[PDB]
Amino acid sequence: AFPKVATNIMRAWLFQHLTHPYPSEEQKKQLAQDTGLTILQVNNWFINARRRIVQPM
Amino acid sequence: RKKRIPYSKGQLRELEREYAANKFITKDKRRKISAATSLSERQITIWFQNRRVKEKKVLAKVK
DNA sequence: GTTGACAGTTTTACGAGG
DNA sequence: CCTCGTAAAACTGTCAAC
Repeated sequence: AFPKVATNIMRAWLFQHLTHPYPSEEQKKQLAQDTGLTILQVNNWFINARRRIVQPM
Repeated sequence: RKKRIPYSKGQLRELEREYAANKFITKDKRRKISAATSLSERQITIWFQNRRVKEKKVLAKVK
């Protein structure tokens, strides 16, 4: 598991931007900062999130 | 370069709809598509260019 | 029952060269 | 504006490790 705080942050971002859930490169710097995850990890999270959470909506 | 943007399924659905009618776009339809999709005339010129690329490699065929 | 990861693939976006 | 090769952001299929 990722740390739960890193999840919450990205999920809160994800749901805030449901209609276009694609962070800008700058936004990825920031989420990776706040989470302590790497930029790859943030990218993989949103890839997996988009097909695992968004598309069902 | 300014980061690429995946098109909505509503958008894509439109293109293919017209691409199925003919594989090269006219200037009038390019305008109507652009209005319909909220996409630049350039973006759809390039989309059709890339769409034909894909079809040309579905010539496969001996598989 | 989910989840993070990644090799392999598809999708936007450009310039080269015509 | 076409066909082309190229890049690189995002997706697909997959699976051990939760």
